[PDB]
Amino acid sequence: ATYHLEDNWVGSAFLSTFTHEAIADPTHGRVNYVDQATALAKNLTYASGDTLILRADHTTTLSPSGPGRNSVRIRSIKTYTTHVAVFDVRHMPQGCGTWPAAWETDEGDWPNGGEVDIIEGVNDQSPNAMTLHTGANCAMPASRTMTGHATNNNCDVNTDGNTGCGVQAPTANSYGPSFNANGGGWYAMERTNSFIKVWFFPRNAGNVPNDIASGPATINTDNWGTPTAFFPNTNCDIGSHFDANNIIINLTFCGDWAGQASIFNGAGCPGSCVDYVNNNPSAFANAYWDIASVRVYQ
Ligand SMILES: *[C@@H]1O[C@H](CO)[C@@H](O[C@@H]2O[C@H](CO)[C@@H](O[C@@H]3O[C@H](CO[C@H]4O[C@H](CO[C@H]5O[C@H](CO)[C@@H](O)[C@H](O)[C@@H]5O[C@H]5O[C@H](CO)[C@@H](O)[C@H](O)[C@@H]5O)[C@@H](O)[C@H](O[C@H]5O[C@H](CO)[C@@H](O)[C@H](O)[C@@H]5O)[C@@H]4O)[C@@H](O)[C@H](O)[C@@H]3O)[C@H](O)[C@H]2NC(C)=O)[C@H](O)[C@H]1NC(C)=O
Repeated sequence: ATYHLEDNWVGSAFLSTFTHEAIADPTHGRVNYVDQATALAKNLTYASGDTLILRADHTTTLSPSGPGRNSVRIRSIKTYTTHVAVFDVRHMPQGCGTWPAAWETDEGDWPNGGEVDIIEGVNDQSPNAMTLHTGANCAMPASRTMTGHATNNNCDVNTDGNTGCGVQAPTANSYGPSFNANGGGWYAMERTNSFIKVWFFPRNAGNVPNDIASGPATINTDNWGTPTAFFPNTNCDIGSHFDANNIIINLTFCGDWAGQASIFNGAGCPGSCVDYVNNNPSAFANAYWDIASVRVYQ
């Protein structure tokens, strides 16, 4: 479980090693995903020094008949199979209606190339969820060694209500306003032929592996303790359900998950998600990622 540095992305490096996906939102959110040039001009992406900011427009009041709220979805140019990805995240988007994610997939053959969601949630609702979405014949055992709590254990999007097989992180500060109040933290995901693991370490953790915290060129996941989420191959050939995946980091609003009235209102968010997103630009001033680095090891 020893790996060596493959990519080191800090600040302006993201502008040449990722693209912006100016696409209709696959999750049907109240979002307008802008291109890279537009993002940089409007300061929705800011990539300089040791900082990457990816943010929502927090100034425009939207025409209800016009496009959704400007935001960004960035995708690594490179693809990865067996690897470790480490995200040093100072801030993640918050606010009613927000649906941020840091994840990997192969968009071109989804879901057959797999999807792993590393950071994901909606409407400020902690804790973080870590989830696989696959094609047929991929499930997880009811009990396996991890610190998080399994929810759905069938990863097949065709037969699991499109939920994937998920794990909830054990602490509130894994996600949302709680995470942001704490200065964020580190997410690491190891993928091999035999498993996927995710670890979360809060910013203030006394037990964060130096491997993760300082980003040296050599790491050893054997020394990282029990993962937060564990997806073993007991009932899923992991390698046959995943192919070469890009890393994606995005922020959408409302849409198929966050926008459901019961879910949005259940989070303490008033009224209509789309109406809220249209008419409360200032409420998205804290709907930003602040990323110190993303590093991949192979
Ligand atoms: C487009 O959008 C961008 C992004 O939002 C806008 O940029 C912001 O612009 C505003 C206004 O100009 C800036 O506000 C100013 O900030 C000044 C201070 O900046 C310096 O410190 C910042 C905080 O750094 C600490 O915290 C971070 C973690 O969050 C640590 O990494 C860092 O080490 C610092 O830690 C110290 O403090 C903490 C406690 O707070 C301790 O625990 C630690 O031990 C340390 O003691 C920091 O964010 C700034 O970094 C920026 O600049 C440096 C180069 O100078 C660069 O390397 C970084 O990558 C980053 O770009 C900086 O070090 C302050 O003096 C002033 O009053 C005002 O508040 C704001 O900093 C900008 N944010 C950025 C750049 O991320 C931009 O304006 C907009 N463009 C437009 C309008 O055209």
